[PDB]
Amino acid sequence: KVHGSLARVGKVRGQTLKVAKQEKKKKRTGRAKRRMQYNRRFVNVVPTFGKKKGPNANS
Amino acid sequence: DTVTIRTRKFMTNRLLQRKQMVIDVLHPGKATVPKTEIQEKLAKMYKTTPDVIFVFGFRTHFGGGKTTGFGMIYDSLDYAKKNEPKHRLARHGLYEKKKTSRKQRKERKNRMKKVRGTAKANVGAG
Amino acid sequence: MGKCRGLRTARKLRSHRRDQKWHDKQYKKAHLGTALKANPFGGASHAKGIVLEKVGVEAKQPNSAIRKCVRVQLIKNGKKITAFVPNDGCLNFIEENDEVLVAGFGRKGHAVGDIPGVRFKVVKVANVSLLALYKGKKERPR
Amino acid sequence: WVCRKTYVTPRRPFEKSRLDQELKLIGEYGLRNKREVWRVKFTLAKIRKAARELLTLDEKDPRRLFEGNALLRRLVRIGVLDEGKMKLDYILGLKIEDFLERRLQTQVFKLGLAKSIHHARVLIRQRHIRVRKQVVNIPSFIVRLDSQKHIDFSLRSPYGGGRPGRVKRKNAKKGQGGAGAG
Amino acid sequence: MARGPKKHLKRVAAPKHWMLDKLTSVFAPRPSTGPHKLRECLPLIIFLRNKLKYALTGDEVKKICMQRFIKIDGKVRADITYPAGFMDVISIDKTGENFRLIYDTKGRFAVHRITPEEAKYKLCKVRKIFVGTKGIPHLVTHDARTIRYPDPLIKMNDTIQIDLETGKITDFIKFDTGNLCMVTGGANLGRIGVITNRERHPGSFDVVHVKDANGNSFATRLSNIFVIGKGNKPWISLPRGKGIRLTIAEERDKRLAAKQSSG
RNA sequence: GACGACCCAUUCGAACGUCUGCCCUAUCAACUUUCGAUGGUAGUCGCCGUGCCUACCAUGGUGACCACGGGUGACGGGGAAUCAGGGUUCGAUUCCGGAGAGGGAGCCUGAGAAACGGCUACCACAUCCAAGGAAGGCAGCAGGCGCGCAAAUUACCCACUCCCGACCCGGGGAGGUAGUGACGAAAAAUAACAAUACAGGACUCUUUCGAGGCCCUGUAAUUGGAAUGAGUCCACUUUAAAUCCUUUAACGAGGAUCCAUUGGAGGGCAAGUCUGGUCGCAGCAGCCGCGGUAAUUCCAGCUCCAAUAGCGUAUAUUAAAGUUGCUGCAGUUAAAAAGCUCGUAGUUGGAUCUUGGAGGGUGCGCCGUCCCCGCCUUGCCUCCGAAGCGUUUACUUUGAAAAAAU
Repeated sequence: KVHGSLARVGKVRGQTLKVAKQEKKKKRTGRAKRRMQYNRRFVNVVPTFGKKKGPNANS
Repeated sequence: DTVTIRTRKFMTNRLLQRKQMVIDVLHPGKATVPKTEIQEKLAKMYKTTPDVIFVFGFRTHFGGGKTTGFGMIYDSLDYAKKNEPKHRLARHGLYEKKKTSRKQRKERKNRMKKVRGTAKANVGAG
Repeated sequence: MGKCRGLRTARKLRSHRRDQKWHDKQYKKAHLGTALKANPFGGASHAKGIVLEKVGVEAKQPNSAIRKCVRVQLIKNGKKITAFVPNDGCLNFIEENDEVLVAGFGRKGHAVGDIPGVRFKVVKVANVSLLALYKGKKERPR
Repeated sequence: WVCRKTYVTPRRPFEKSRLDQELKLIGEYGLRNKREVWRVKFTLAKIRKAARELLTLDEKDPRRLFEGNALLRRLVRIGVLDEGKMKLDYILGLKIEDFLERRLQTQVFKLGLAKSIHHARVLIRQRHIRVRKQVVNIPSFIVRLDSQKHIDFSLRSPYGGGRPGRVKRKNAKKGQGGAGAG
Repeated sequence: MARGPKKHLKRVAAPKHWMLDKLTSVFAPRPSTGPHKLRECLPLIIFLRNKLKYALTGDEVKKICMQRFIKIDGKVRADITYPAGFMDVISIDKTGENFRLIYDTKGRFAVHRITPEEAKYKLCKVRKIFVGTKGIPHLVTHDARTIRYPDPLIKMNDTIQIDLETGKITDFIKFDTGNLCMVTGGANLGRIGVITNRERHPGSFDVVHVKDANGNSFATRLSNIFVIGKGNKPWISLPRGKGIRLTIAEERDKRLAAKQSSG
């Protein structure tokens, strides 16, 4: 009732081809970042009555 | 830039031979002022002279151009030299005195304790 | 309303309540000091022990996996306890005769998930944090 | 060594409707964080609770009279509150903006001397603003009534006078060493 | 503890009415043994450097005292923590000031300058009246002064004008309905007023209904009542306020009205 | 101008004495005395009250209104945390009261000690020695071992605050002062403003096309002028002397920074109807559930969310929990009315004994509005006060007495 194996321990982590870090930008300091959020969310942000939309969408 | 030394909240205190008051120092826009400059400057408003106007406390305020402290000016240089905290007189070129720093002395005394009376014996041992 | 209503009857009401509190399991546990007396951890929140052996435990249906815990002798009271080793390949990081910091599941003493009869998890070895080890912030020191 | 907390988080944590409301407040109010809002939601709840208690008391009741009038007078000095309000029946029917409106940051906008709740906070936190003999760097301040008029740039920050700027003064000597001579 | 007399006072466990701050240190002065009970006293140090501002340090308070600058009831006192109290005089000479320790309406020893006379005499409340040894009788006042041969009228709770250089009672006042009073303890500590009634309890505890010059009425324990003269005619200085007591609203009304305009 | 004494009171106290309030437990129901348990009486003792002790003499005292016995993540309280209201839980720990200084017991001195930075024995521990001897007690301050989930300098000073002594003057690991210090709490930086440049929407004009236009946000393009301490640093302040803060000449912001994090993105639950990889494997998953080849749960990136100089995790406990239910639970069938009745304690108990205009507080501009009061049989008697003085209470009402911190 245990017997069995571990041979396979860590098989996916070790098979998952590493990815670069890439990079890019810094996102913004405290209140300024809050400000960008508020303009992007609300000012931005006009919205349509498209019956809605999304934040982390592709096509 | 001119300054201005202003002495607020005055008390004539006879029973300790001195006039004691707050020192309000405008320095408009830089900072600061020397303790020596302050005592010199006060010395000439209370008709007393430097060596009778101790000055202490002090913290420039927030942002710059002011500093509030405290001063005393003594009626007899004798009266000051005796009513005086000693550390205060030491601070300017009239008082200084012996240090230690303290545990060397305590050690000496504890060595002395071992020895019956005499103790001077323990003095020559320290 | 199952409960007198006389101005006097404070003692009956007060006491009837004392009598029924028992059935509360959290209450009874506390008054009987169970955590001190039965529990493997002292009535403390974390506990450190030595690794005896590595177990591959057989996750309960409908799930199917080999679980991967160690068996640990707690230094504090020589108690024998099996503890889960979380994340991918982390067994790796603990060896027999190891030392380890164990902690509760967050289940109130009741085993977690599919993982059967295991009530604790490893947190530190290399005195050294499986997390920091798994990431590679820090190593299997030696 | 006594101390107390100054803010309180909301029972609950994800109620789109509340989140949007808070974000609009941060934006209008050049705020920095939710705590920044939470701190005020907290300030207000205690005021309202103070108010509600009082309002349950008898009027003329030395305790209700002496403390009610005081709460009101305190609430008015800061402009937070107005007279008809300026009784307890009105504080009960009040809100957060009313406080939020009195901070520095939004005033330095509100009279040109910033043109942004933005600009305002960096101005304040950078020492170019006195409330009359005193620099005030706390974008978080709370401008009292008859103190509204004394807010202005400071005696030396450049506007406010005083040379130029550790970076402007760099630039003056930036056209000096090369283009003047060798 | 438990083998002997305490010698320290944790500050904070000191009496509020000295109004020492919270930070500063751990310990308050703690009154020496003396003529006034420790709670009910005002160590000179607090007077010299905490109320009068003559001293900064405690080191200074001492330097002052060793001069001999300061007398209590006429007779130089040289102890930092001397327990001065109600009806005490305190005289700083090379400064010309006479002060009588008598209460605020807060219940705080008040800074109360008195004339260069007056300073001569103090009013003591009789505490006990005694046949001492050899058949002589004596009275005992609050301030712990025993005077032999007093005149036979004087009875416990009466008050008594002491000379002061000489000791010597130089008259008295009976405790009777309608006498002026000073309240020396409790909720009403500092209120002055006529009398009205003494409710009497055997076994223990006699209350004194007092009425003030404003028809404001209140009670305290007989223990707390001190007789100071005849209505409208105190036998001493009263501090500004005539021990009146005003509601926190009345108090606010006076504070804003007297200034930011009214000279 | 430089301490004793007798006796009394005083002050600081002390030692005992009053009541009223304490956790869990009945798988603890009778207990306590021939080694006094309860009482008489007298003495001895003590600072003194008292079976403290002792003689003689009684046979008491306590219990279902929980005694007795036992247990204990019990020092007790002021207090703390959790907020409808009710409540619920903690309290060793900056104050108060009590207790101890390796364990036990005894004692000296002195006003005060059954003291351990006194002593003495034993008991347990440890140390020096030339082996006969001899000297010791960090639950003081640092530090060290052991223990563990867990906790700082073998640092400076008596200047502050106070204390003590023969004492202004000395002495204080009391205490202050710095160092360590994300318990935890406060303030809140790591980038603001135009311009082109554009990307855009309510407004207006026009039949439409089309154009103008205010409010501006981004997003680059770099500009362009406009900025501040974080560091660094003459000087100065702080303070016993320093440090840091709060102070500032000279320096210190074009992003590749003077470079913000930690969890989450299938449901609850805020956020990928992703791309590569794997294929019920590794892993994820408090719970429900995912993954068996188009994985929005994995493993990584990308992207996005949330809280933000903090955030995750474990755990005690609390709120949520009207899932302990006074307020405010359920029990025909869901977990739960004893088969039935008698019955002591306890709880609980019918109707009925007195009736039928102005004084004072806070609102609104001399007027009034709205409480509160004696009024349109109400303490008797003793013979206005005083006194007699209460039929008992509970209750409720008005006072005093009511530690500070909190």
